[PDB]
Amino acid sequence: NSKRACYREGGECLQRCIGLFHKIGTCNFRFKCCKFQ
Repeated sequence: NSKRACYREGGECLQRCIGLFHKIGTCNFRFKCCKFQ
């Protein structure tokens, strides 16, 4: 699928995801999907 559910991935929603946090997609609204490692 072109897009995936960020909720199923269990990522975090940040208002200003920084480079340190990789971006997987976007959140529900006013938030982006990123992952911390």
